[PDB]
Amino acid sequence: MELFKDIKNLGKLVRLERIFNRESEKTVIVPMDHGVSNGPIKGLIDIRKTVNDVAEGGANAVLLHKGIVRHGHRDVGLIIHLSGGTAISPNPLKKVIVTTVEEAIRMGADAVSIHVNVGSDEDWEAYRDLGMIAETCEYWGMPLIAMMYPRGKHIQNERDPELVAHAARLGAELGADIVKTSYTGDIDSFRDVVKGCPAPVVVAGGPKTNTDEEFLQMIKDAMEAGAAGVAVGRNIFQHDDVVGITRAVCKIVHENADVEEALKEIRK
Amino acid sequence: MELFKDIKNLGKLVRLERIFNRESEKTVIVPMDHGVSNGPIKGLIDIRKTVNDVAEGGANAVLLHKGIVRHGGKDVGLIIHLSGGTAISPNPLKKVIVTTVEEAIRMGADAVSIHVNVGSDEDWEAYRDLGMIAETCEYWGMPLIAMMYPRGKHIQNERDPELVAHAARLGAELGADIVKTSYTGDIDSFRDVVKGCPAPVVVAGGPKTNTDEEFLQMIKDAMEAGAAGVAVGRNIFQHDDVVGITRAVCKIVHENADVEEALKEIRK
Amino acid sequence: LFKDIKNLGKLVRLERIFNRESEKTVIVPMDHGVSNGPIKGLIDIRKTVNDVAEGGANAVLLHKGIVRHVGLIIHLSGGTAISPNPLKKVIVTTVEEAIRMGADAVSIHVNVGSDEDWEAYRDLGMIAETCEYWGMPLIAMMYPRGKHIQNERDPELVAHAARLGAELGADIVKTSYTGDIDSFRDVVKGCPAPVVVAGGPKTNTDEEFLQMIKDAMEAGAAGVAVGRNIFQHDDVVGITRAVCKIVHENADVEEALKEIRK
Amino acid sequence: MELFKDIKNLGKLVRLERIFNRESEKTVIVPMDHGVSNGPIKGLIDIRKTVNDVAEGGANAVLLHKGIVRHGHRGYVGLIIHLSGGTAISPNPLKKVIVTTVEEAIRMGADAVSIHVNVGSDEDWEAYRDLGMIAETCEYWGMPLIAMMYPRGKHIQNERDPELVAHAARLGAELGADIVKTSYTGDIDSFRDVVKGCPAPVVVAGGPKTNTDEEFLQMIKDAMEAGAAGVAVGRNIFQHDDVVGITRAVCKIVHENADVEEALKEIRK
Amino acid sequence: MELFKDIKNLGKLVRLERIFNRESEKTVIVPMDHGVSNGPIKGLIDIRKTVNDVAEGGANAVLLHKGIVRHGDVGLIIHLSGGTAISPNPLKKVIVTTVEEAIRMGADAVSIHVNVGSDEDWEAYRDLGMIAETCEYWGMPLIAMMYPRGKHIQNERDPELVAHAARLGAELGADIVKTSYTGDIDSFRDVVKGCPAPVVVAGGPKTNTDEEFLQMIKDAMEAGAAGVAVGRNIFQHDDVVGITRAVCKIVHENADVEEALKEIR
Amino acid sequence: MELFKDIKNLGKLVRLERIFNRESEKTVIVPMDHGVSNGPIKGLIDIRKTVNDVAEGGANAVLLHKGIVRHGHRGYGKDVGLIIHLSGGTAISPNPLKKVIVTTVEEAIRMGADAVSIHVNVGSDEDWEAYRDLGMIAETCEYWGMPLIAMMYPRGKHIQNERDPELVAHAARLGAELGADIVKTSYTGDIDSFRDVVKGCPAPVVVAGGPKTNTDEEFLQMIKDAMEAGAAGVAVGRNIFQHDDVVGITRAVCKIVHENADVEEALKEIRK
Amino acid sequence: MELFKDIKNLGKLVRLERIFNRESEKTVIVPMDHGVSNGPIKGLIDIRKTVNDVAEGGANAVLLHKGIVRHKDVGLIIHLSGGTAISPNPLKKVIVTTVEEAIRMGADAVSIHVNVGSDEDWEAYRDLGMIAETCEYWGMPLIAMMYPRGKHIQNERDPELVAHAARLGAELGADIVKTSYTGDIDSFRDVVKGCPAPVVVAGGPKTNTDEEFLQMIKDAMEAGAAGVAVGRNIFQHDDVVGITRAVCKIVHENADVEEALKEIR
Repeated sequence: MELFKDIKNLGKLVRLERIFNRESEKTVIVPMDHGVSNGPIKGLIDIRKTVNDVAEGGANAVLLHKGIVRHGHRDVGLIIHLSGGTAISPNPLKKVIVTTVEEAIRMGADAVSIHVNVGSDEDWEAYRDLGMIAETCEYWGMPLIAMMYPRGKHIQNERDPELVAHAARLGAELGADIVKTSYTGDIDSFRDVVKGCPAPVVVAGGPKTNTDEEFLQMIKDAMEAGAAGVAVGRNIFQHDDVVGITRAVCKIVHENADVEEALKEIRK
Repeated sequence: MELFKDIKNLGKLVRLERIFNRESEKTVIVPMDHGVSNGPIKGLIDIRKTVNDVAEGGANAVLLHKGIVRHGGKDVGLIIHLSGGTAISPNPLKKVIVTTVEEAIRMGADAVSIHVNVGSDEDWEAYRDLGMIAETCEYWGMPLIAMMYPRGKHIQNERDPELVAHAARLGAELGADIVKTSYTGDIDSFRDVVKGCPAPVVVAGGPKTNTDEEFLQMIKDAMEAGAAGVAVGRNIFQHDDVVGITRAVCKIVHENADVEEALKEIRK
Repeated sequence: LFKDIKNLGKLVRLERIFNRESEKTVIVPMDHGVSNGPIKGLIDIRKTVNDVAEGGANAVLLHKGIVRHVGLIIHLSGGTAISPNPLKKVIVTTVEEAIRMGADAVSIHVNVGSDEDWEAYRDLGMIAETCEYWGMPLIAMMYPRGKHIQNERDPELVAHAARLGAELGADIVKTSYTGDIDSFRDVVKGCPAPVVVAGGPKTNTDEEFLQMIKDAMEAGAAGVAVGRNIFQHDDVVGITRAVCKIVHENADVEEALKEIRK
Repeated sequence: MELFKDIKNLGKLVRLERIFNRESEKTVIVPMDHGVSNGPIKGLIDIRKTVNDVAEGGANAVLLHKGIVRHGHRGYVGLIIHLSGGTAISPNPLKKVIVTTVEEAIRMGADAVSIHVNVGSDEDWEAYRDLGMIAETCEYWGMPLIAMMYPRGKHIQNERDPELVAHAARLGAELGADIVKTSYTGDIDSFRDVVKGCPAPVVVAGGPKTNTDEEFLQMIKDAMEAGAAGVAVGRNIFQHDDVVGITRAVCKIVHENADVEEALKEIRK
Repeated sequence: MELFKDIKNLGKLVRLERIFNRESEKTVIVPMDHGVSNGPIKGLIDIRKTVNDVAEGGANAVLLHKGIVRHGDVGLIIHLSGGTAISPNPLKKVIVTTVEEAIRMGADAVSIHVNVGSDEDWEAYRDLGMIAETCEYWGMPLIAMMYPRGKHIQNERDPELVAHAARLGAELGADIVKTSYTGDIDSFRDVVKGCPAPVVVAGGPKTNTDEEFLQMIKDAMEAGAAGVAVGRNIFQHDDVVGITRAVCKIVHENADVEEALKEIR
Repeated sequence: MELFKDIKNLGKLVRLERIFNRESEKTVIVPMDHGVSNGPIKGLIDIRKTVNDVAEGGANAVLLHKGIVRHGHRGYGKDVGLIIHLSGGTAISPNPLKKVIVTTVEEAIRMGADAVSIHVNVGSDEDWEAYRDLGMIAETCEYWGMPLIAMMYPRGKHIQNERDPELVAHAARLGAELGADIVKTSYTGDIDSFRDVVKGCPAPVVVAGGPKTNTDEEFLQMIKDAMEAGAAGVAVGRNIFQHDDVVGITRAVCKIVHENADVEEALKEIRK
Repeated sequence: MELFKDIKNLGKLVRLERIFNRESEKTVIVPMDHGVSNGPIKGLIDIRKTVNDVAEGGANAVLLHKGIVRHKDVGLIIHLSGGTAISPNPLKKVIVTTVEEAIRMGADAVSIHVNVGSDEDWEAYRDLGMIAETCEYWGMPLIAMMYPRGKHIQNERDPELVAHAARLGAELGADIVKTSYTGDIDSFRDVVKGCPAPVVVAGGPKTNTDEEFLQMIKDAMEAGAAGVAVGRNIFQHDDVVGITRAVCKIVHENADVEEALKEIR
């Protein structure tokens, strides 16, 4: 598997092959950690069902907080989130480490993820968390997915091409094996994010779009820009046909299908 | 016991059984930690007596700070509180960890509890405490009860359906085995709190009500909304008939009795 | 008195600072040096400790540095009047250090209501656990002091402070007398741990001071922990004997005032 | 419980109440750790059932190795986890090594732990140290410690010999065991010496399956008379044709001071 | 997974799902740790190839020492025990690899070898007990290979000693138990029934005919075995991949020796 | 090795030889950690190539963050020493001058690095926290025999001229007092003032390159002068990896640093 | 470097690059740890000089005990094992230096000595396995010197025994194995093929003629050796620089014994 030809860590390779597709060397991750920051939103109320439908649709892995896993009436990959913060907090952009890598390992997870809002108050504390966690991940052979987003007092456009690219880069620099970040709006600027970041980049889905057209076109665009896959939550689990929209996404990501052939998977 | 047929932790499994009624699979917990935050209030002055009356009334467990345990029917389950903060502090909503899980274990406790005011200043620090403590509890097989409340400079209705459901979800997401929280005011909204939280939810009693009618009706409804039990303090230990009011509560919680019958247990 | 205490080491050590047939204690705190500098009576500490011991005090309370030069209680808290935040207290000595010095107990100071006082709440709770493990008696000096507390002797704020200390694990609580026997009796009844009263600033007459001790004992105090009123008095030995008369022998003020010579 | 009127350890107190009967202040423990040392013997093949019947009969606690607890939890008695291991097929069958930690027992929700020391066996001093050290970690965690002390080894011809049995019991108390398990010495007087010479409550072992219920129950009755704080019998209970019944018989004698004749009636033969 | 519905441990459950067949709830493990104790024997010289053929044949997992893994889809079990035939005490086993090392390598389980009856075997009793605890903590499945061997044992397949050896392993914390077949369906059924943990049979030395070997597995399965852990009889065969398919037919599909031999190419 | 003749640390000695030229006893280090603080800037997009060209040009060592190393083409090309950076901070942070430790010395060691580096902005907010980091890391470096390069710069709300002689000299001295083996800092603008920085600092001083200069003349002359002031070498990034001819400009730098060549001879190494 | 393509450890890779010739992917190591086991023997009295001559001759690395490092560039390998000829058990080896100590000294690799077949040799098995893990963590290359030596081994050069010992080292985590030449190209080729780790040959006692020694090295390279680790035959020679150059000719340049001989003055 060429993608991580450079990775010199047996452990990481083994677990990585459980979240990435062998043929395409791309990944479809369904993040479902919104519960912590936004409460029980649409699609994440009956988590057991969502995980099932998404798995059924062909997702390679789900990303959850440890508490949801332990209550799990569990065949896909499991990524455990280590960051926490909420929208009701005096500082909604603050993220602290709420779970350890070791805890994720003893639960059988295949990878862990951390969220860093670059530009938020005292964001340097999160820089250190990422750097340290990257080292403990390296030691345990645990793949690390760093969700890097430009966010704070002075950032008007958390999707700005320069900022998003700087943030993804930062993530690769501090040891992240994979980086999650926002699509910048156009194939060219996002291709810069991809080229400026030594680690594979995976795109976030963002808020639920008005039409499947919009959402699927963005995936196709991101893949074209060089994305190693996708990590979308809301646009999948808040969709009326979760299994269908998931298949659509897989068509685009693993089979290079176009939006038209992709839309045929959605139940009308 | 169906309630926890999802727990893959023998230790927590054995301890939860000491604070949950076998046949009803519900619990009546009497929190008596108010001393730390409010001083020696009514009913918590002669703690030894209160614990006795409450045990006599049929409570499944009492919740105390380590200092009160040392000093003072048959037996009742013991839950040791780990959080501390006071009303006289410059920041009365601040909670710090004052007791360790290990201390609670070597004291023979059956569970531990933490208090998190979601929305309070630097509340993210408490997010981390919960997450970490959840892990040490998982390791020791110690049941963890997380008291989640939406309280802060920008929350005017601490009982707001949305905020409570979010607060309760956080608790479950980060590792609590059980969550005690405020009743939202009506059966429908509270049923949303229960359904949005993967962990069993237990309701708080709130300030002493004017009539037994009010109090018992609210416990009855919470049970109807899907609560796994109750964790009331003031409404029980500040009542004229502690043993009696406790029996009333047990009638409603363990026997599904209606307020009518439940009230007969109170001597006037 | 300590019938509920299930710790062999705390019992053995608590017997060195408590009168056996009276079950009360007279502690002479001499840690003022850290917070106020070399004040009257604490300049020749060696002498003060001697006179106080001579007068019958059960124990002296000092910072490790002074000892390193009756029962011994080592203070773990530090803060000064010249600090930008004079009410701030940080842990400056460990329980282990006190143990290897042969101390019989340790003490911590918590200003409930001071800035970031929650940090001290945690210190007390943690130290209580390490004290429990080592069998080291813990005396928690609880005072409601802060930017919004106009009266630090307020009955209910003081009864809250004492209770807080017991809830978090102190074996003995030091605190201010509330001004009258009834309100202080509430502090005593609301606190599961034995309460000991502080002496406060030097009073104008021995009458005032000894009478307050008497009222506190009457309110249910387990003893006294006075510093300035003893080591700043003109007859250290004598005033200490007076205090012991009241605390250990239930003597009255008029019979106690008689111990003060010169 | 005037039995532990001196245990100055809240944790040990709370946990001891889950294995001793409050009314009688005595205990009926059913050890089922024989699997490790003797293999799957009669009565310990379907452990889940045995634990159930014994619980049904009124036993206060079962004693098992960690590996079996991870199965035998019906959820439908106090749990004591054994920390010692050794086997009959080992070159030194009297050797015992620590195979489980106190911490492991705690995170499993156990109410107590037990250690086995063959006083007089080869390198038995190593076990002396294990007991002494484990006693301290038990003291710290508030975990009750049951020490099974038996005089066994090359120079010990009679293992139920009163002077040695009592020396062993004294050994476990001196080093910190909360409770002592040992063999009955054969007569009420000599065993009363074991009890009086040991500061810790003593509980008697059942020994090999007896030929008649008469023999066994009488032995229990005598031991109680000598001052035993209860009983810890395995084979004589789980290898019986009516586990539930024989267990009730034992409880009658231990918790209700019943006599053998009254107790035998409980055996649904 | 009906086989471990009692294992109140998430990590073990997740990792065991990578060693056992969901449909049959049985396992075919190919141990290849012989190198340490016997040197580079037949079939274990070109280990890379053997692992491939065995994987190709349908084996659920391979069992190796850490060094072999690091020098170059099935499950991976890392052996923690070491000892050699050239040692003054060939039955001695010491722990040569840690559970943590196995975890950071991505292994799905670890295994330990205990010769019950060997000199100072009690030291290995302790190793098993301790390692079981560290495995419980990490959610790492533990396979304990229990064999009765030592000075007072000549029949290392006696139904008594084997059943005890297996029981011992389960009592002390292992999640699965590897052991020798006792020679007949009835005695082995006693080993299975006396051991709370799933038992898996060892293959023993290379048999003269495929008939002998495959019949041995068909019997063990009949006795109640949860699967098989055979090395020599598979990697020392002339058709590694075919004999492996034969084994899988018997273990996962309950096929008979007749319809099984038709796999060995 | 004469300049490190006062280092009673075998490991440090062994490791410093893999970053310094035996004969000139000077060093040419190419820092490439800009990615963390400024994002993927010119020349640091295809890092694998840059490391190669710089190695080809004769650089003694490259300085990178742990993440960039792992993603490497660590193959044949011409072995060069590896220095791993331990400090992190970004231009998009509310406090762009803040630096926190993002990598440990132990991690650098198990990666085979020959040295580690830390960045301290003396004068920045809560800079005392970084003082402590330097002091502590110096001790762990001393224990592991890992050479420590401290990049000391005067930057803050009250420093308008970060090349100020008295300030640079203070910052460089600071690094040496707290245990750094080598100190990286800005050139002060003239040979005399910089010679004061060098003389006031017990540790060998290496100069930073600063932003890309308009002409090769400016840059190379600056280096030539710093060497004259007593610098132990150079640690330039942008002026090398952002130059059209990397391999060439690097050779130019080596000519000046290792061979005492003059600016005019040096320029002869830069392609058309 | 082709030799270590399956080695997923950045640190080891880098440190091995310093003890191996990049073009020949072979190594010439000069062990000089004899002092501990045999005292100050010929050639190891003025160690400073020997290290210099050997470095001068082109050796890739020297292997020493920490005490000697303390009191042309060349890689440094620090020995971790100790035992002496005057000890009641001369074959006993205990760990006398830690991997961490070697790292803080700037070493490029560490080595351990295991006499397979010696009394309580299983204790050394464990040392190797444990040290292998700490080496893996620190990115420190580990060279395991595996030799068949005990009261039941008469020919410590026996093909079966040596291949077994070398395979033992690889299995437990050694990166490179040092062992005795078995006497002929075919049997030694079996040692090389049976061991997943690169094998390097020991020089043995000083030979009577340079012919004997150089021919031995030549056959070993032909058998597939990854290099040589000879001490006595180099530092006890009359022309150290010369004999070392001879060895390098054969190992790095595939030169024949006739041509190699030249370098000797």
